[PDB]
Order: sequence, then C-alpha cells, then structure tokens
Amino acid sequence: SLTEIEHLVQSVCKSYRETCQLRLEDLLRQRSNIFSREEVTGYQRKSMWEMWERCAHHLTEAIQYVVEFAKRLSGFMELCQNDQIVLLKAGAMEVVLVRMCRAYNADNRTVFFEGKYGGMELFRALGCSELISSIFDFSHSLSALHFSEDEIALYTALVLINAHRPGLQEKRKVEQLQYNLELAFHHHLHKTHRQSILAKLPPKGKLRSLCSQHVERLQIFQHLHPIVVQAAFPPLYKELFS
Ligand SMILES: O=C(O)c1ccc(OCc2c(-c3c(Cl)cccc3C(F)(F)F)noc2-c2cc[nH]c2)cc1F
Repeated sequence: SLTEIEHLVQSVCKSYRETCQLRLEDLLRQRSNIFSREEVTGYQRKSMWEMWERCAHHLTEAIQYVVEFAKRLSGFMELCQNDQIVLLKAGAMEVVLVRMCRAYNADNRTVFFEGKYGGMELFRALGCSELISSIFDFSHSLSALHFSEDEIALYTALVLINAHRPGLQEKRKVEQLQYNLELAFHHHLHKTHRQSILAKLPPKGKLRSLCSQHVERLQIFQHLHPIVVQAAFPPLYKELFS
C-alpha cells in the first residue's frame, strides 16, 4: 500500500499545518525583529511570578495545539481513551520542546517570544538559568539539522506515538500506528535525500531527560503559584493538575 503511506504523510502534514501556531515563513521573516536592550530590561524587571504566568500560559497553549495535532492524526482517536492520555501525558511536552527549534535563530542564539526575538537573558526573572540554558542548547542542536516542516511533523508524530510508553492497554494497536508512521517518515526522508538526519536526531533519553526536568520545574512553579488554565481536555488536565 504505497499510496496509503503517502496518504498518512499528507494527513500528518495537514494536522501539523493546522496546529503549528506560527508559519515558518513568518518566524524566518521576523528574525530581524529583535527586542531592544530597553525591552530586555523591561522583561528582566518583571516579577518572577508574572514571567511565570506569561510563560505558563504560552506553554499551556502550545500543549493544546499539540493535543489537537495528535487528535487529527489518522488512527489516534481510534485508540482507547486510556492510551490517548498515556501517550499525550508522556509526549506532548516533548513535542512542544522540539517545535521550539522552529522559533530559534542560531545566528544570534535568540528565540521568538511575544512578537520579537530575544536571547536567554530575557528570562532572567524566572531564576531558572540552568533549565533555560538547556532548552536553548537543545534548540541549538536541532536547528543545525535545518528541519523541514514535514520532517518536524513526522518526527513529532513519532515522539507521540510510542508503543513503549508504560501503562498502555492496547499496545498492539499503538504499535500498528507507530510502524506506519515510521515507514512514512523513512519513506519521506528517502524521497527527499534527507536520510542523513537520522544519525543526527537527539539520542534516546536526551529529549526524555530535558522534558522531565522542564515539567518538574513547571510543577514546582504551579505548586508555588498556580495559574488558571483554559482547560479543553479534562482527562488530560486531571493527569497534570491537582
Ligand atoms: O487544556 C487542557 O485540558 C490541558 C491539559 C493538560 C495540560 O498540561 C500542560 C502541562 C504542563 C504545565 C503547563 Cl504547560 C503550564 C503550567 C503548568 C504545567 C504543569 F506542570 F503543572 F502541569 N506541564 O506538562 C504538561 C503536559 C501535558 C501533557 N504532557 C505534559 C495543559 C492543558 F491546557
């Protein structure tokens, strides 16, 4: 079923186009739009907890777009609800972190944040400099690959659809979706002469560890200073919030 695989590609890429938040062309064109030193100081002088509220709300929105991404993947809504939640709990923030590389400019080590590009020093008030450095470093590694939009879409589909996540109830059903996505990704890389990126993808455990550290810090902040969430997915919200 060759066209089936070429189908799944178009459908992962449609889901991705509909949920990617900002077009790559817009992110690239704005690269010259950089926060001034005056604007940087304004962010650095904000309360920890206001910077936390702003960042938490951008991240909640990013997670919701990833959930919509998964929901639009052919086969995902046919998984049982338990397995949908297991997969999204384990992988949605991993996908958010990967998606960040599109908004990262390796030339000056800046990220697109609230309308302009700024470096790590923008986030000083959060007092999380080690975690922020790890996020910038990771985006720097991914940015060297020059990910195309379909590569990010297919790669992040596989971040989510991982039959190894503990707690799955219909593991063979997740495996079938995983195998088809893997074939789609590998067929696409062969067609575009891009198989060389396979050896350059983040090693096993590196995205897991960064995401673990990230979510753990978000949980600490939410314990100290809870944000109000525009909750759209009750079964998933209930797994992350208490
Ligand atoms: O709309 C919803 O129903 C809905 C459900 C869950 C959700 O979870 C976000 C989330 C967060 C997070 C964020 Cl983004 C900001 C502040 C605090 C937290 C934390 F840590 F307290 F949970 N961290 O990890 C995840 C996650 C989700 C899937 N895997 C990981 C967000 C939603 F909008």
